[PDB]
Amino acid sequence: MLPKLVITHRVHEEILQLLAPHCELITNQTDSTLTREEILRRCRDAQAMMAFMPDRVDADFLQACPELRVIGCALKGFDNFDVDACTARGVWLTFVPDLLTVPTAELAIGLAVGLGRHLRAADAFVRSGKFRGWQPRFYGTGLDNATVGFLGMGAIGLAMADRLQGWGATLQYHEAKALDTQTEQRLGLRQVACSELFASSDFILLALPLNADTLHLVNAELLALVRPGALLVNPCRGSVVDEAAVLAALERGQLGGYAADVFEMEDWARADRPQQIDPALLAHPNTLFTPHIGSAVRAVRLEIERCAAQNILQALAGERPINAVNRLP
Amino acid sequence: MLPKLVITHRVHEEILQLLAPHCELITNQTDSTLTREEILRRCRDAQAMMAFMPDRVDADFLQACPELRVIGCALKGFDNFDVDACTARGVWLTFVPDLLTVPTAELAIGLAVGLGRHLRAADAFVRSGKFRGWQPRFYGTGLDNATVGFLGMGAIGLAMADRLQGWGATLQYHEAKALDTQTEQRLGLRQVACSELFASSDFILLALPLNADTLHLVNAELLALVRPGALLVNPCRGSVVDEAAVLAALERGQLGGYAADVFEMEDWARADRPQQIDPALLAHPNTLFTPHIGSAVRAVRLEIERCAAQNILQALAGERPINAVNRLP
Ligand SMILES: NC(=O)c1ccc[n+]([C@@H]2O[C@H](COP(=O)([O-])OP(=O)(O)OC[C@H]3O[C@@H](n4cnc5c(N)ncnc54)[C@H](O)[C@@H]3O)[C@@H](O)[C@H]2O)c1
Ligand SMILES: NC(=O)c1ccc[n+]([C@@H]2O[C@H](COP(=O)([O-])OP(=O)(O)OC[C@H]3O[C@@H](n4cnc5c(N)ncnc54)[C@H](O)[C@@H]3O)[C@@H](O)[C@H]2O)c1
Ligand SMILES: O=S([O-])[O-]
Ligand SMILES: O=S([O-])[O-]
Repeated sequence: MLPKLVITHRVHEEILQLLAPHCELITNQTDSTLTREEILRRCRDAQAMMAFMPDRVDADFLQACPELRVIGCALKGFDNFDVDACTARGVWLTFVPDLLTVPTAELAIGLAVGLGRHLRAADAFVRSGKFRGWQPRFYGTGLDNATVGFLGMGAIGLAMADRLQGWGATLQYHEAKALDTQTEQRLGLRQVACSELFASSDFILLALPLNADTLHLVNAELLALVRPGALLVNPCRGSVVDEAAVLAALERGQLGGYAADVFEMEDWARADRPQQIDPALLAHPNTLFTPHIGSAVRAVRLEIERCAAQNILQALAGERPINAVNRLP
Repeated sequence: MLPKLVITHRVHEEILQLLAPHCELITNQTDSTLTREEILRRCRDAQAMMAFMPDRVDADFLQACPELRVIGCALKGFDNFDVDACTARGVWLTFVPDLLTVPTAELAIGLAVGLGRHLRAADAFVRSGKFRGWQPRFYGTGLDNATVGFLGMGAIGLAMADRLQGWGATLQYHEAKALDTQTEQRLGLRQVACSELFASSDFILLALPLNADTLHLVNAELLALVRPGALLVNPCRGSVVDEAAVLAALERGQLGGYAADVFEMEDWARADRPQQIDPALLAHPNTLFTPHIGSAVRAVRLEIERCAAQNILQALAGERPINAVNRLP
């Protein structure tokens, strides 16, 4: 027989045909996400698992599945997966380090432009059949001669920076880990204090992970700093901002706009998460939203799927998985 | 008696204070487009006019306004203004050659991202309140590794090519007047014929003016060459494309999407234009629209208005306007 691989969400059939001659598969080829108890059942005696953004794994889980050996995750942010427990149980935990970067970088830029140029309303105005030609309205904010501040300058921060090269903006960032001079210089990046980043940027592009330090980093106090009218764009994790503090900053018109691909309600790790995005936030005019689609480009998705599956075949064939997050003897 | 200046749309208070010493102002300080009869009535004894997108000037307009010395257009595309009739009447026609370029290029790239990533629908999905966490949906097209084809490579075509430099795309173009070798090279642009452009680009961005030769240049036959799912972005003029053929191509699924800032119904000089945007186009899910807001950036609008004024003032003082479109004795 063969090792038992659970796959919690739908993948390309091509991936199944590469995984089949080495594993028996317990798939879920739908557009629906299966309940927490249902998954544990499926994994009970599974050796391998392919996990995705809705999946949530703690100490309890791992204990229910003692035949497990590898969780192959098809994502960058593993904040919903307890790596420490995985390590202590001899369980591999792999991620996808690079492939999510660019498609997310592209979307983030689009959201900056769309937010700045009032695109949701503009398009709604055209579709309302009342367009009778140009009128002096929808006056928005462009990138040319603006200060773009980045918070975090890892993969996505850098990818965004590369993409804003010919846009005539002034590029600054705040890192927890500074770059060398060759890169700062060659991207025209200028490092600043966090407070300073907020009080001076017209655009604020977030590119940091969710962890102990980053939860609600963007608070009521740091939002009191921004230039009245600045635009906040969040393509990383919801909980790095306080959405309630953001709503208020919007309502008093200190914050010119908020855009986001991610939300607090997605972050199952901290039980105290909001159960929804605030109706008042969704109803706000100065917003642009997408439903965690940063990596939803179909050629990439296939490559992401392929990578996560290779990690699994590597782990199961005995070997060390090229993209393992943790270390194992 | 100071020379009479008619301004057809609302301008910044600062431009009025700029002109008011030199001439008497007949203003339209409302958000509204006036009737042609009202414009004719106001301009009948005017020495100058500041024109905008909704304005159209032919020989009949000029015959009825014999005192006109200058028409200062606050725009780039002067297709609605009969240049030759102006010349023959000894009226200066001026435009704004560079200020509209960058905000329109920014918007065009925003339209390309937004269309490729189903942004309108994605946002409507999040506002609906149905978002419960990642699903493998709203799958779309990215720029990385796509072939982006440019029809025209003048001001806006070049500002878009500059702005796509860090984006991992393969750039091609067709022109009536080719770039020099060194500009092409720097930007990584390949020069192709028009049918090849249409046959082999995943994104097609229009950057040409409207004239006799470009009227419905993007017609049924040319569209019949695209790769199934090709995306088309029009930031230039509506009537360079046939909107009926575009719609037919969307409906059969050969064109993957159409995004536009401009529409055939705006091209006033065309007597046979559609009067509205076809409701079936406005209903099509694979679309993204803006109400001619290409230069609707706050700081820039002021600058555009100022360029037209300066041109108006130069002509009224007997000079050749810096940005004259024509040449008078
Ligand atoms: N929307 C999407 O589809 C999508 C896709 C990929 C990743 N993401 C999210 O975005 C996050 C960023 O991804 P990435 O590839 O850039 O991660 P990365 O690990 O390459 O870089 C994150 C950077 O943030 C920096 N950082 C940490 N704390 C900081 C602080 N207080 N101030 C400034 N910088 C700080 C780190 O030094 C690190 O280099 C991911 O962890 C994930 O949560 C979202
Ligand atoms: N959406 C907006 O708000 C907005 C703003 C500014 C301009 N525009 C429109 O876009 C047009 C182009 O803008 P620009 O500033 O780039 O103009 P431009 O005059 O600098 O460049 C247009 C280019 O198109 C080329 N061209 C002409 N016929 C061609 C053909 N058959 N094939 C390929 N190329 C051809 C010309 O050689 C020229 O280089 C303007 O004429 C105007 O109508 C729209
Ligand atoms: O890490 S991402 O897939 O949110
Ligand atoms: O030249 S136009 O499109 O304002």
